[PDB]
Amino acid sequence: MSKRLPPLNALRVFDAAARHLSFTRAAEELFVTQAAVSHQIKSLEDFLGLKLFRRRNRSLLLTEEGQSYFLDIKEIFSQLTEATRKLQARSA
DNA sequence: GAGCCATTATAAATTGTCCGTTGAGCTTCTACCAGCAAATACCTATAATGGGAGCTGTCACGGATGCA
Repeated sequence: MSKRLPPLNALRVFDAAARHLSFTRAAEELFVTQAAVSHQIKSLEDFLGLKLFRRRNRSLLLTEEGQSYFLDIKEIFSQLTEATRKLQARSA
């Protein structure tokens, strides 16, 4: 069974969506456009089947459907960036 | 009312493709001395001096053939 992992892009914008509280401001930190955020939520939804946020006026709140899947994203990028540091540091 | 999340299109990116090289290691093909097996030559000095070798066991016409 081929292990269909989540896309390499939807995960990082998902962490900055909660911190920045705004989707437009979530794109300036990742030097991308705001339209790229909505492109990747659907592809990752194929595995989840749960909606990631609940709409609020001029605000972004947390829903339990996507909340379970927040807790298994923020540690992936932490260690891989650490991983980049280790080879780079030992190379020097 | 204006900000911000679903839609639509495209090409830049992006990752898995067709083509080649190569040191090395494994599987053939060849040959050639060793060496033993095999093959081939040569010599033997008491004396020895003419077989048939089993016939063939018989039909029996014709047409020549060669003599006398």
